[PDB]
Amino acid sequence: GSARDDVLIGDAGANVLNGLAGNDVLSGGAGDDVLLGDEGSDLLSGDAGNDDLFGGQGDDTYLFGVGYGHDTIYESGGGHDTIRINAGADQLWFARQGNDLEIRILGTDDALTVHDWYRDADHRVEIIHAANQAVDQAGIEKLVEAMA
Ligand SMILES: [Ca+2]
Ligand SMILES: [Ca+2]
Ligand SMILES: [Ca+2]
Ligand SMILES: [Ca+2]
Ligand SMILES: [Ca+2]
Ligand SMILES: [Ca+2]
Ligand SMILES: [Ca+2]
Ligand SMILES: [Ca+2]
Repeated sequence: GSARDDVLIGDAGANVLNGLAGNDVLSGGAGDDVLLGDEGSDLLSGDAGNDDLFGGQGDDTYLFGVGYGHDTIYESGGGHDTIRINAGADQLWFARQGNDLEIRILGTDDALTVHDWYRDADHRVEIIHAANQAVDQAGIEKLVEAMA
């Protein structure tokens, strides 16, 4: 990446993509990728394979869906980070696992983990979108508690 707004597209191998400053778009493609949004409002999509997603500071967006495998988000900060999951809300299973939040797509091996979600506010993503539903932090908590 560069200080500008970049679009960084991986290939089928395990890739490291670093957006640097600016509002970037990072798409890993297949393989196990490491994606960094760094400073700015970035959109990170690991795609297939098991990807580590570091949106960095700023308000970052993370994509997930069927066939995305097991991806882990490591947030650093931002008051309006978001996850956008391409599935119906009733296909989602929310659980606490230690200090992580784990979101599974029912009927699949696809799972999205937010590392240290329960440690502190800077590790949280503030809105989780399913197809036509935006779930805020109080809503996420209620799903976790209900599905325990
Ligand atoms: Ca950036
Ligand atoms: Ca950049
Ligand atoms: Ca890749
Ligand atoms: Ca990938
Ligand atoms: Ca960022
Ligand atoms: Ca962020
Ligand atoms: Ca993935
Ligand atoms: Ca946040």
